[PDB]
Amino acid sequence: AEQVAAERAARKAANKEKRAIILERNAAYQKEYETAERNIIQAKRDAKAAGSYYVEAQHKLVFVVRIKGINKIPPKPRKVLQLLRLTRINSGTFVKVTKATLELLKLIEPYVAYGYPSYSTIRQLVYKRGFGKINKQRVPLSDNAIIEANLGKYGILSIDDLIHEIITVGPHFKQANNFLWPFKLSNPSGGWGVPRKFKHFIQGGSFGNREEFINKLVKSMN
Amino acid sequence: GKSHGYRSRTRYMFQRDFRKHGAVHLSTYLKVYKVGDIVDIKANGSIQKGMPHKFYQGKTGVVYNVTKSSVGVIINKMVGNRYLEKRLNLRVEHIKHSKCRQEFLERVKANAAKRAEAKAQGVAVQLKRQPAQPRESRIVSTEGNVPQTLAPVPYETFI
Amino acid sequence: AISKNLPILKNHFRKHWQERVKVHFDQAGKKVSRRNARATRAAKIAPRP
Amino acid sequence: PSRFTKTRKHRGHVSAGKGRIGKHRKHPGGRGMAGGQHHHRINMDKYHPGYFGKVGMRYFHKQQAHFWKPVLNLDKLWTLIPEDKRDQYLKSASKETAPVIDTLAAGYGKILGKGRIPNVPVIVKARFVSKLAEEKIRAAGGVVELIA
Amino acid sequence: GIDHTSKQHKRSGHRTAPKSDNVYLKLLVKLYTFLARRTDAPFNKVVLKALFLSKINRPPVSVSRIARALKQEGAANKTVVVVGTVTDDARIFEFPKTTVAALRFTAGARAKIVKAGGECITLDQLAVRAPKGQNTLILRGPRNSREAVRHFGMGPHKGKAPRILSTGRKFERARGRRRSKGFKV
Amino acid sequence: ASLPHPKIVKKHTKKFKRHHSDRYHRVAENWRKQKGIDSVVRRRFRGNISQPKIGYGSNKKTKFLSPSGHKTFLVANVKDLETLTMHTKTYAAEIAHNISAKNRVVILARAKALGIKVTNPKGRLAL
Amino acid sequence: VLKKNPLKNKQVLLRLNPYAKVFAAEKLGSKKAEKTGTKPAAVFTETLKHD
Amino acid sequence: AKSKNHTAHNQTRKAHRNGIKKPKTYKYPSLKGVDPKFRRNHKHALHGTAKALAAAKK
RNA sequence: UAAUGGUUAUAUGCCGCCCGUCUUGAAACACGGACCAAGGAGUCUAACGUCUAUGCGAGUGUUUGGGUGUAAAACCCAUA
RNA sequence: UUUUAGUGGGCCAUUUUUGGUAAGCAGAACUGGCGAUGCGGGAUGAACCGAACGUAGAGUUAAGGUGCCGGAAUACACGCU
RNA sequence: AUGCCCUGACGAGUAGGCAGGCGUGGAGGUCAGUGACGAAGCCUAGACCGUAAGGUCGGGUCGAACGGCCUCUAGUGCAGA
Ligand SMILES: [Mg+2]
Ligand SMILES: [Mg+2]
Ligand SMILES: [Mg+2]
Ligand SMILES: [Mg+2]
Ligand SMILES: [Mg+2]
Ligand SMILES: [Mg+2]
Ligand SMILES: [Mg+2]
Ligand SMILES: [Mg+2]
Ligand SMILES: [Mg+2]
Ligand SMILES: [Mg+2]
Ligand SMILES: [Mg+2]
Ligand SMILES: [Mg+2]
Ligand SMILES: [Mg+2]
Ligand SMILES: [Mg+2]
Ligand SMILES: [Mg+2]
Ligand SMILES: [Mg+2]
Ligand SMILES: [Mg+2]
Ligand SMILES: [Mg+2]
Ligand SMILES: [Mg+2]
Ligand SMILES: [Mg+2]
Ligand SMILES: [Mg+2]
Ligand SMILES: [Mg+2]
Ligand SMILES: [Mg+2]
Ligand SMILES: [Mg+2]
Ligand SMILES: [Mg+2]
Ligand SMILES: [Mg+2]
Ligand SMILES: [Mg+2]
Ligand SMILES: [Mg+2]
Ligand SMILES: [Mg+2]
Ligand SMILES: [Mg+2]
Ligand SMILES: [Mg+2]
Ligand SMILES: [Mg+2]
Ligand SMILES: [Mg+2]
Ligand SMILES: [Mg+2]
Ligand SMILES: [Mg+2]
Ligand SMILES: [Mg+2]
Ligand SMILES: [Mg+2]
Ligand SMILES: [Mg+2]
Ligand SMILES: [Mg+2]
Ligand SMILES: [Mg+2]
Ligand SMILES: [Mg+2]
Ligand SMILES: [Mg+2]
Ligand SMILES: [Mg+2]
Ligand SMILES: [Mg+2]
Ligand SMILES: [Mg+2]
Ligand SMILES: [Mg+2]
Ligand SMILES: [Mg+2]
Ligand SMILES: [Mg+2]
Ligand SMILES: [Mg+2]
Ligand SMILES: [Mg+2]
Ligand SMILES: [Mg+2]
Ligand SMILES: [Mg+2]
Ligand SMILES: [Mg+2]
Ligand SMILES: [Mg+2]
Ligand SMILES: [Mg+2]
Ligand SMILES: [Mg+2]
Ligand SMILES: [Mg+2]
Ligand SMILES: [Mg+2]
Ligand SMILES: [Mg+2]
Ligand SMILES: [Mg+2]
Ligand SMILES: [Mg+2]
Ligand SMILES: [Mg+2]
Ligand SMILES: [Mg+2]
Ligand SMILES: [Mg+2]
Ligand SMILES: [Mg+2]
Ligand SMILES: [Mg+2]
Ligand SMILES: [Mg+2]
Ligand SMILES: [Mg+2]
Ligand SMILES: [Mg+2]
Ligand SMILES: [Mg+2]
Ligand SMILES: [Mg+2]
Ligand SMILES: [Mg+2]
Ligand SMILES: [Mg+2]
Ligand SMILES: [Mg+2]
Ligand SMILES: [Mg+2]
Ligand SMILES: [Mg+2]
Ligand SMILES: [Mg+2]
Ligand SMILES: [Mg+2]
Ligand SMILES: [Mg+2]
Ligand SMILES: [Mg+2]
Ligand SMILES: [Mg+2]
Ligand SMILES: [Mg+2]
Ligand SMILES: [Mg+2]
Ligand SMILES: [Mg+2]
Ligand SMILES: [Mg+2]
Ligand SMILES: [Mg+2]
Ligand SMILES: [Mg+2]
Ligand SMILES: [Mg+2]
Ligand SMILES: [Mg+2]
Ligand SMILES: [Mg+2]
Ligand SMILES: [Mg+2]
Ligand SMILES: [Mg+2]
Ligand SMILES: [Mg+2]
Ligand SMILES: [Mg+2]
Ligand SMILES: [Mg+2]
Ligand SMILES: [Mg+2]
Ligand SMILES: [Mg+2]
Ligand SMILES: [Mg+2]
Ligand SMILES: [Mg+2]
Repeated sequence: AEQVAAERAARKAANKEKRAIILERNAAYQKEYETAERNIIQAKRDAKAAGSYYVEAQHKLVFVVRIKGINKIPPKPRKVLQLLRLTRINSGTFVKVTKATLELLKLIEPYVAYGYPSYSTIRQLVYKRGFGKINKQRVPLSDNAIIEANLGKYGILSIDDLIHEIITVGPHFKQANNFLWPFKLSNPSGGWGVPRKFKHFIQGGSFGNREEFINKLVKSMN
Repeated sequence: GKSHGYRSRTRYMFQRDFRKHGAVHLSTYLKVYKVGDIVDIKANGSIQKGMPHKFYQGKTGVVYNVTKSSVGVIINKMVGNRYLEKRLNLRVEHIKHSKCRQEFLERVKANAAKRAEAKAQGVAVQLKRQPAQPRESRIVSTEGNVPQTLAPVPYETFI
Repeated sequence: AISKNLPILKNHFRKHWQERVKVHFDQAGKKVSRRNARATRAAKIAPRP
Repeated sequence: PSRFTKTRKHRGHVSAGKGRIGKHRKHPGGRGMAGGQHHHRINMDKYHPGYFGKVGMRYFHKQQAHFWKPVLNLDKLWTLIPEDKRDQYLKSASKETAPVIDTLAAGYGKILGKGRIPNVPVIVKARFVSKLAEEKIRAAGGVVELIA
Repeated sequence: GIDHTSKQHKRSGHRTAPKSDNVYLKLLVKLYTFLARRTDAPFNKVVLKALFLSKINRPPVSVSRIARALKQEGAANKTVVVVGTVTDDARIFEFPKTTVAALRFTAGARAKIVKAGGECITLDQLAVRAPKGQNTLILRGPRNSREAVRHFGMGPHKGKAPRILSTGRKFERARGRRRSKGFKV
Repeated sequence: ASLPHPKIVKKHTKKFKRHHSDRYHRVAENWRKQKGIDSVVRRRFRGNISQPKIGYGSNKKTKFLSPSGHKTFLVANVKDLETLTMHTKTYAAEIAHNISAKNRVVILARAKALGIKVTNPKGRLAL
Repeated sequence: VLKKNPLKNKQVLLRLNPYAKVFAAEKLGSKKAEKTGTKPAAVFTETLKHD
Repeated sequence: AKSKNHTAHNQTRKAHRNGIKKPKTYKYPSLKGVDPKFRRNHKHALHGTAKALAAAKK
């Protein structure tokens, strides 16, 4: 009476319940993303028609990549790179924008490329290079149940729940972002552009704020 | 040879702060210090008794002892690769209260007050401080504000 | 020399002490011979105790 | 145990664990207790404070049997009664038959009052006692007998 | 390359096995390894770690210390568990009814415990009659009462017992130890 | 034949010869690590010899296996040989060097009767 | 034992994200915007084309 | 012969190898340098409080 | 089966300065080294610190001696 | 928390400095390095740029390059000489 | 079950520390081990195993002893002086 035929079926029914919830969550998130972006486009249009200027809300998320190697770093940038968990070259981390962290990003400015990531790059980063931290031990995601086993207390059920909590900086961004292992990115597949990396992007190099060109960069590195 | 006396390199530290020489005002002597209060150290140059060493200028510590005219202050001092507790015997004209411990105590009282109005109704009032946030969406009008500015300026010497 | 927190020792070996080292390898042999002397003396001074 | 020593592990390595710079020498700080007041002063004061100088009055021809006075404490004191008799002597405690403990015959010279004999009367024969030893022995209902 | 924050390949710094080649203690470690893994009682993990410890990390527990622990409120009928030697104590004259599970008992300690009507138990019998450590009281002997710990941290103004072979007048009671000869300490 | 093992990869087939063993007769070819302060071999300058290090170690499935696929077992006699009876797909018998020829005949006969592969069935044979 | 990438491997892209079927069926990645005809103000075009 | 007198080079990296320690505060610090009259009265004020909480519970 | 592979010699391409040593710095126009064999350098002891292991444990230490013995072993033992 | 080795000759670079006409000079301050360290680049080189190293395979790069030696455009473009 | 298996991260190094191993003379035990039908030694751009210290085998030469494992012990490992 080991009840394999009914234990497997009850577990399958629970699996289908969870998948129904995940499906309706993702449909709600897709409608939310679409109405947010169309409302920003229409707000720009309506301000131009009124003669106003629509100023966008300032960006709340940057994606930081350490672009300089390990040797010859001064101790205060070295400490801040460890604190942002950028401990090797082409490491990446999502960063919530506050004053308390925009002054970290000014200290580590010659050693990192950052900017504002789009939904396409967050989606591709988390599907391809997304790893959790589970007793710590760097576990690949590849399953919604293992995401739910550590982030279900925060109401994060699936990988797209994780992506949504990253991109809309929710109340559990800190937990969802510290659960992700720092992204281990390759070199950019086309190159950096820029014959010399270690200038500012404004000055024709790589480091600093490259506000929305970080999407092109990280898609080449991913 | 070399010189490392008690008040060496104190030409400007113990100077008396232009047009504020002479007698010490009396609120300095009527402030009350309890054991555990957090005090700042700034030596008055005009009182030579109870005077802290020059290391302790700008240092902030805790009152552990209260005496006839003086308080004892715990100061943490970085000796080599660790911190040592130093006990200081400073008269109260070299001592002032920290304004940070005022500001934190009105934040404690504000936290208790808003937690009381959250207990009255409306729980989860979100009573931690937050860093400065990125600004939200504005609409900027062009009403008496048509954007009109010229270019960079030519070089002239004006000498 | 003097170095780390150790008790201060008083080992007296600044003479030629190796000229005067007695090791009692003959402990068992001198026991055999003392028992032999007791047996021989007993036989010499029969029945006296 | 010659094969367990690190001499067997320093074979092949030039300096035998002693360094190439400092380069193991004969007696680099002197022999013995040399320079305890000059170059070993910090190892004297810090880890042997009190080492130098004189302390009080000399005793010529001290015999350490004028000073044999081993100390017994009342917290033991019933170990001196053998274990077969200990049970019957502490059960149904009695004056007019109390155990006689010769402390000298067990090899102590003074009784001291560490604490809490039970309330059984005891006749304690001692060369010396302390005051509190006396007070607790008499509070049990016993007596100290002075012997020589 | 990686900017390592922690030291790499760092062992835990904890015994994960006894350093002794005692076959019976290895059998006890096998039993309590099994219990600590399959039971999820914290007692079994604590007993396994205490089974790993060294000799000075397992001080003896006296029977007077056992009896004083049994004079706690609600702890009269608890099984006293000592992971180590139980020694006798002649300074105590009343001994209560007890079950004591220990590695070793001295002859006097075994005699005193079973003469008071109690029982002396090994750790495997403790595991059989209490697999989860139910109704137990773990007792540890005084670690820093050792003679070596007197000399630990010797320095100025420490009061921490110089390492000295012979003791008396003429042995470190002079310059550095009183105001009259130089300075005190 | 032996068990199905993966293809044996040795990672460094070449002998680790000592530095300057080609140069001096008194320097034997047995591996010694350079302990010199200015040794280019110790400092791993390009163009110098490799040093034996743990990354060269064999995969544990194929380690100690011969090209036949058997672990070798040194055998002195029939009683030593018959401790390999149930292991003829993992173990091949090496006959020891100091076994006399007439005992080698006996060992080889027993190993043919038992199916034990013998790595040296040709020593001390009148051939 | 082997990390399979989604955005390759449609099977793993359906194991994660059950909305990946619905997104493709409604096509949702090439969908037409609403065709409005809102026109910017003359003050905007004057400022844009100003010197 | 003349040599290098003094430098503070490498000393902060050595001090941060074990990463400068805060002195591990406790509840109830010592009364080292606390006023002796306050200490004398504190002894009796705690004696009477030990007796007061003894009589409050028993 | 030397067809693939191993080993070896050679050719070719690129790379590769002589080890040991002191030194901030050695290929050095610094020092030892023509070559080979054999020998060749942290040992033993008295006292002792830390740690660990073992025995017993408010005790402990049989071996100075005595008894005994298949005899420098092993075994047993009193007072100190 | 205990215990113990080696070390107690340093040197170079950016920046701030002292003495000196100055020095690959002498002396300090902060950090990074060499010492103690190979690798790619600077022809060459202790320290410069890049990057720090288990053994391999594939891919992408850094710094530096792409007439030929030499892997890679005698590329494209605006001029100057 | 200092076994087997699963998961993750990591790997530069003088002076130095610690660990796990390899080898030599001799000792206790064992393999009722090897051997004049050939022990040991020695030679061998012949073979096999080990990351390595090393270990094993084949052929030649040789003529009396010598190995494995478990422990014990040290006058125990050489390119230099
Ligand atoms: Mg972060
Ligand atoms: Mg966190
Ligand atoms: Mg990376
Ligand atoms: Mg390409
Ligand atoms: Mg480039
Ligand atoms: Mg650059
Ligand atoms: Mg650069
Ligand atoms: Mg001065
Ligand atoms: Mg002055
Ligand atoms: Mg001022
Ligand atoms: Mg005065
Ligand atoms: Mg010291
Ligand atoms: Mg005898
Ligand atoms: Mg004799
Ligand atoms: Mg006689
Ligand atoms: Mg050993
Ligand atoms: Mg060497
Ligand atoms: Mg060696
Ligand atoms: Mg070394
Ligand atoms: Mg050493
Ligand atoms: Mg030397
Ligand atoms: Mg020295
Ligand atoms: Mg030395
Ligand atoms: Mg002098
Ligand atoms: Mg003296
Ligand atoms: Mg005197
Ligand atoms: Mg005198
Ligand atoms: Mg008294
Ligand atoms: Mg331990
Ligand atoms: Mg003691
Ligand atoms: Mg000690
Ligand atoms: Mg003595
Ligand atoms: Mg005295
Ligand atoms: Mg003296
Ligand atoms: Mg090989
Ligand atoms: Mg080799
Ligand atoms: Mg040689
Ligand atoms: Mg060699
Ligand atoms: Mg060496
Ligand atoms: Mg060299
Ligand atoms: Mg060399
Ligand atoms: Mg001179
Ligand atoms: Mg110097
Ligand atoms: Mg400096
Ligand atoms: Mg350091
Ligand atoms: Mg330090
Ligand atoms: Mg053929
Ligand atoms: Mg063939
Ligand atoms: Mg050639
Ligand atoms: Mg060639
Ligand atoms: Mg060639
Ligand atoms: Mg060539
Ligand atoms: Mg070429
Ligand atoms: Mg070349
Ligand atoms: Mg030399
Ligand atoms: Mg020189
Ligand atoms: Mg130089
Ligand atoms: Mg050299
Ligand atoms: Mg030259
Ligand atoms: Mg010369
Ligand atoms: Mg010389
Ligand atoms: Mg030579
Ligand atoms: Mg010469
Ligand atoms: Mg030789
Ligand atoms: Mg030799
Ligand atoms: Mg020599
Ligand atoms: Mg004795
Ligand atoms: Mg005996
Ligand atoms: Mg050490
Ligand atoms: Mg020097
Ligand atoms: Mg200079
Ligand atoms: Mg060097
Ligand atoms: Mg050096
Ligand atoms: Mg480098
Ligand atoms: Mg370059
Ligand atoms: Mg180059
Ligand atoms: Mg050049
Ligand atoms: Mg730079
Ligand atoms: Mg590298
Ligand atoms: Mg070409
Ligand atoms: Mg690595
Ligand atoms: Mg390493
Ligand atoms: Mg090994
Ligand atoms: Mg020998
Ligand atoms: Mg041998
Ligand atoms: Mg023998
Ligand atoms: Mg013959
Ligand atoms: Mg032979
Ligand atoms: Mg021979
Ligand atoms: Mg040859
Ligand atoms: Mg041959
Ligand atoms: Mg012959
Ligand atoms: Mg012969
Ligand atoms: Mg043989
Ligand atoms: Mg020898
Ligand atoms: Mg020798
Ligand atoms: Mg050598
Ligand atoms: Mg050498
Ligand atoms: Mg020679």
